[PDB]
Amino acid sequence: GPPQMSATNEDLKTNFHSLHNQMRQMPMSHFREALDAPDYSGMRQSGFFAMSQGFQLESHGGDVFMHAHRENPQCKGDFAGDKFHISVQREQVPQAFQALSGLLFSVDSPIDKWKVTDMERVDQQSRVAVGAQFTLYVKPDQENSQYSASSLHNTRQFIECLESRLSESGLMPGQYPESDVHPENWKYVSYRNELRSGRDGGEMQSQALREEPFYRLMAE
Repeated sequence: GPPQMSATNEDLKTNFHSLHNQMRQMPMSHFREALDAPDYSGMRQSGFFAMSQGFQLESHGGDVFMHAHRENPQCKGDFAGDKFHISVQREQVPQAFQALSGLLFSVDSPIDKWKVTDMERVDQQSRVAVGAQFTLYVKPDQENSQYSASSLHNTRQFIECLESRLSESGLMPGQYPESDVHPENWKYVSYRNELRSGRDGGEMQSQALREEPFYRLMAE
């Protein structure tokens, strides 16, 4: 049948014009970076359970990622499939983690949940090893699983801050995953929606992803 519908996405369609025009009127976001965050190797030692800046940390023998999620989420909506990846050069993941940890653990971050690949365990030729070493899960902020204009703006601003920190910290871009799409002005970040694309998809799903209302709000 057709692609999987979501109430979150239908609301974005209904309110598309209003949403992007409200966003354009908002001033820059202000993200206070976390000091005292774990480093990359330390986050590997989270094992069963560790904490930093109100994020629960996990890294144990089951899969090849290390995970962070807020004990108390700021976004109250249900996940609606929107996610970002961040791609850096394969050998630079620990340095990228150091450059991004201020933002990823920030009290002001709009991202409640994310993971980074464990480069000691991953298949070195994997799509999440040569790029997409960070995965960020976006959730609508409202309890009704709708995105507010404010939250959309903060998310877009956050992605632009991740890009700026990576660039000015001297990170080289990695290989973007074929599954995702990105605009010319994102050198590290890319996007897909879980409900309406696959991780094993490629160019055949590019146009559909570029048409996702959430993506258009982030990129157009």
